[PDB]
Amino acid sequence: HWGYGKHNGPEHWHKDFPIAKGERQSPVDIDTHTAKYDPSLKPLSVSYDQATSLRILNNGHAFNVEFDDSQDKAVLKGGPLDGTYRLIQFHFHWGSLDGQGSEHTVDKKKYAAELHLVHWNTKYGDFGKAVQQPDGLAVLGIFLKVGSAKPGLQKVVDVLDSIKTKGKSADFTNFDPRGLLPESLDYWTYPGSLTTPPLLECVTWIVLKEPISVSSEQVLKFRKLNFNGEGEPEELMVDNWRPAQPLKNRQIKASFK
Ligand SMILES: N#Cc1ccc(Cn2cncn2)cc1-c1ccc(OS(N)(=O)=O)c(Cl)c1
Ligand SMILES: [Zn+2]
Repeated sequence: HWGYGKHNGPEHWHKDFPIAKGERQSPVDIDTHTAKYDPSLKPLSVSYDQATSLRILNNGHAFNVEFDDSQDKAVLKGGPLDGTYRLIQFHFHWGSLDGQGSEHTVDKKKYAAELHLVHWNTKYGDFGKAVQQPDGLAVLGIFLKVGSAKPGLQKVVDVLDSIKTKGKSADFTNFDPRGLLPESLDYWTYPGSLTTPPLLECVTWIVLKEPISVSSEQVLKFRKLNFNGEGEPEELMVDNWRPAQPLKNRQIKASFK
């Protein structure tokens, strides 16, 4: 099945998932000088005070921190969004070296990693229904650069040893995603898709301008994860990012001057 290798990676996905070559694919390069400031964008509202994490898991593509989304406990609203989007999980994409790893790029610059906080439109009742809708999901993307450590990330990095290989999961309660946010909520936004199969074109992307800094030690621990299942030859979980896709008929809007 699909992956990030030479024989199953991004250039191959279109055979099983034709929408790979579709009209609103993600990620994209964000050209900062051509993005249009939009004064009609309401302020972004991130309400994670009641977020209830459950589990962390290695699915062979990334690691995933899963949340209890059975009530409106952690939601994203405002900005370009209509209605209420509920946090379901977060994951990251990262590189083998600090000069690559992000999926979105900013004037062609690649960051060391990118955080995706995934949310679904309540109006659709569940995630599975939401992904069949053009406004089904809102994914908050946050760039990571390597510099000072991110204290709020440490709890995640310390549990990664327990989910080394594909199919491993661990208890992961009481983790506060607010600890992963930068100071500014300035953002770019555009209509796009999931960056992995099934690549469904159901995402309103909200990408924050300001990166967070993580330490070399923190990102090194991401890179010790495995794509393989337990007992297989070790294949390091690195470079699990899709490259920038054609912008086609889309305008990227900016919340800031
Ligand atoms: N669809 C789906 C999905 C389902 C489950 C999980 C975690 N999981 C839980 N149990 C097993 N796996 C993650 C995703 C998932 C992956 C990539 C995505 O795309 S994206 N990168 O653009 O954020 C989006 Cl929007 C969602
Ligand atoms: Zn992602």
